[PDB]
Amino acid sequence: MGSMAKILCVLYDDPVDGYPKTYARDDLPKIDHYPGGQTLPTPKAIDFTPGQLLGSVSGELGLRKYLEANGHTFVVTSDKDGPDSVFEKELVDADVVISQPFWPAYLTPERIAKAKNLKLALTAGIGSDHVDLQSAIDRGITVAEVTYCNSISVAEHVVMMILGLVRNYIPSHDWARKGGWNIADCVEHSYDLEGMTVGSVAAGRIGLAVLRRLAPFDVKLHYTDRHRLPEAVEKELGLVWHDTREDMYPHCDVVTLNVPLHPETEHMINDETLKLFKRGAYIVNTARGKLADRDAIVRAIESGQLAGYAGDVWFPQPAPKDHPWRTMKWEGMTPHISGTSLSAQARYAAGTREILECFFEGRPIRDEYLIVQGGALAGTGAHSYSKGNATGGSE
Amino acid sequence: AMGSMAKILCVLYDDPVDGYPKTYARDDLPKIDHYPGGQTLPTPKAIDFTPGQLLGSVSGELGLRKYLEANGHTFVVTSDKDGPDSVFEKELVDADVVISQPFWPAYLTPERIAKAKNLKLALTAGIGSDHVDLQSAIDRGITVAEVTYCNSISVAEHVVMMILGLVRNYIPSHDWARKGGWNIADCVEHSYDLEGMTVGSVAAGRIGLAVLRRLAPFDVKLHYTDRHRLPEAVEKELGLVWHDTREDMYPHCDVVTLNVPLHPETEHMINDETLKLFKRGAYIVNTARGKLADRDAIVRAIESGQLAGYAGDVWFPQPAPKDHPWRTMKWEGMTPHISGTSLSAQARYAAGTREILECFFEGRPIRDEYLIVQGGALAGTGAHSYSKGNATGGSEEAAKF
Ligand SMILES: NC(=O)c1ccc[n+]([C@@H]2O[C@H](COP(=O)([O-])OP(=O)(O)OC[C@H]3O[C@@H](n4cnc5c(N)ncnc54)[C@H](O)[C@@H]3O)[C@@H](O)[C@H]2O)c1
Ligand SMILES: NC(=O)c1ccc[n+]([C@@H]2O[C@H](COP(=O)([O-])OP(=O)(O)OC[C@H]3O[C@@H](n4cnc5c(N)ncnc54)[C@H](O)[C@@H]3O)[C@@H](O)[C@H]2O)c1
Repeated sequence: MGSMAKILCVLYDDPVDGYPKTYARDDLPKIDHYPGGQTLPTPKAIDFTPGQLLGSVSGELGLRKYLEANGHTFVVTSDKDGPDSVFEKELVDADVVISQPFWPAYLTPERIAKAKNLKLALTAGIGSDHVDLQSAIDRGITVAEVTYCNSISVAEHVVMMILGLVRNYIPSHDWARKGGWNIADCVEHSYDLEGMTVGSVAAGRIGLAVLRRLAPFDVKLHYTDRHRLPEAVEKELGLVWHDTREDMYPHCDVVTLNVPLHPETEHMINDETLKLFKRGAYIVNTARGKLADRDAIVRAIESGQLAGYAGDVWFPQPAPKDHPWRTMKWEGMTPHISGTSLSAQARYAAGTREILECFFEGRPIRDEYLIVQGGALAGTGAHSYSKGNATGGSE
Repeated sequence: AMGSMAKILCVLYDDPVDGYPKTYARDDLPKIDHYPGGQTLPTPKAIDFTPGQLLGSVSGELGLRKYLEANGHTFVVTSDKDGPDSVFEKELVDADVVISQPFWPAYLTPERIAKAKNLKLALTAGIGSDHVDLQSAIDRGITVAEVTYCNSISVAEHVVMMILGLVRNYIPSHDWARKGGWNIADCVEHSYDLEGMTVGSVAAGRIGLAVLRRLAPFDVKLHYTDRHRLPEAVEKELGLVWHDTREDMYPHCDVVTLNVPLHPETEHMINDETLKLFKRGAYIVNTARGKLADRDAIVRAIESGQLAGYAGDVWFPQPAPKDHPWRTMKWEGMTPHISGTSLSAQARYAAGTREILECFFEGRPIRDEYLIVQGGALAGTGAHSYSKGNATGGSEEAAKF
């Protein structure tokens, strides 16, 4: 084997107008730790300033100087799609691949077979479903992610989109923008959240933060999860437990999807399960696009079974220009941005460095960061995932 | 002058462009039993509508027609409200009762009030009476009433939604998705987490306190000011930081929310001079009244980067002219004035409007919490929350739309 590694890092493009020389504000708020006690990332040092854009090609997650100083090769590219890409060419001899879920470099079974030297697939972000976990397990490849880095960010985004759907924000803003007023056109589809029932599939780090933020809105809170929360937490929040997600759906005005993507959860929202939803239900999905059958959502919107769908995640990513969720009525869509706010980037850039430092010094990666290690699901992977391949259709 | 039958003049907004809906997205509304703090829900003798129907538009008539005509009253409903010859101003000369909503307000200026020979009651179906010249009402012995707390919770939700939308850069990001882009860096170059930020509210009244309660779990620092300080127990539970004046509060805040009524004390309180007090890249959410903010001062602060965003549903005048600068500015989260008129809110203020009318026509006193002006002075909620004066100056620009 060898002591020097090729690190291949896939990042999204700089803004169309160029890498920013200024930002809207002087500083970021200080965050001391995560809810529940997990500490913030602890790299030995960082080479960036918090609040800077780190996730684009010019930002490089602040890793270049550290990696090159240790004699490694560091390759950064945004060109990820196809057999022809810079990514797939560099992939053959890469020891480490880094990408973000917002601009994911899909490690399919085929691509992993081509990556002869691959020892570590690192997600700068949360969720590894763009990596085929079964292949990684079989190859002894480590899969790691920076757990909890943007969980709270996404929770804010969920509550924002819930309110946006129920109150009919996006169509109302269009009227204001176009020179209209059109009150009746706006509120013909507009309700208060107060008194509604909201269910969450998975109360994990995001799901629980969502339930906490919804509590003062005086809604009824329902959830299901692979792992039940402690009674103290359920009593505090007035949570109503359900054994299965299908038992939960008919109770809910709003359903929010907070669960990772793996064979148990893939296309869990489909023509059949949508029949369990109340007429005029809302779905917010900030977890993974492929949790929902794309055309089933569209059909449910057109038939009135759903009063709205919003989320920032699509499949595949980037979404094709003709992807149907872009144009459907009653949509609150954004590109996949919620986990990559400037506040979040500072955290996953630091965590990325921490994981790499541990990896190259032969120290153990934090168990909470692990998805796959030593030929098995480990750490957060053992807790939140199941073995299998979720990358089908990413081409 | 005195008789048992009244002419009620009711100004409502137009039906949807495609026509009045006979069906809705959902089967019924959530049950709401009372308001936080104990004020009971409206108590009309009966209601002639189903909760969830569109009541605030001209075909909806606030569900009042059958009740009014059965008692021999004349009920005129119109959306034509702006200008000297509008249906509204012609019918106004002999009206005993005027009803309008803040979303499509029939401005009762001194001039209009002077022309209204029979006007005994100015009824706001909704909250905030600043579209009525209160000094003229006071002088004429006209009663001014509104349906207090009817949509306060609806607006607080709208506020949190817009704070999150501004801070996280929702509107521009959605634009990229709709136009076929992806463009992550363009979205998030302006995108921050709310967590850890400082949020101040001007006024913790029914809306302000509901906003503070909804913001608490987002782990922000909460600041506020008001004419009346909250009880120590409430400050303690929410970790609120009190300021005596709104100008002492601004320099601390990443985000400022305006929850205060419009009257001479608050008019244009956000202007070039007070904006110098804000942190760079501050956000303002204003769901209270458009005229709280000098409109061009807001535009200048957005263009200079003093503000990183401005959002709200309220404009001055209303409807906003097509060339109103807040329509085209960057970093805005604007909607037309809809937050207090969701289908859930309409059910409550329609019932409240009916309750006030029934009281008025039976000679029973209107609930104190509903009163703004009664018997020649600020009374009830009016005494608590308003100051005397005339806020309707410049409202004639609405006729432009
Ligand atoms: N929109 C974004 O930018 C963004 C950022 C983070 C996560 N996401 C996604 O959201 C997911 C959740 O994030 P998280 O931080 O809360 O992770 P988490 O591991 O803390 O929470 C996941 C929860 O899902 C539960 N789970 C797994 N399989 C389940 C099943 N079959 N049925 C019910 N529950 C199941 C787990 O028990 C766990 O509680 C992530 O895996 C990631 O894919 C999106
Ligand atoms: N966008 C909408 O649809 C909508 C619906 C309701 C009201 N608004 C507006 O919001 C305002 C507030 O509504 P509310 O239900 O909270 O009413 P509220 O009367 O309960 O609260 C008003 C608060 O403002 C305070 N106040 C009055 N003058 C003040 C001053 N000079 N400085 C500081 N505080 C002052 C009062 O003490 C009171 O606490 C209304 O007057 C109305 O104009 C908007």
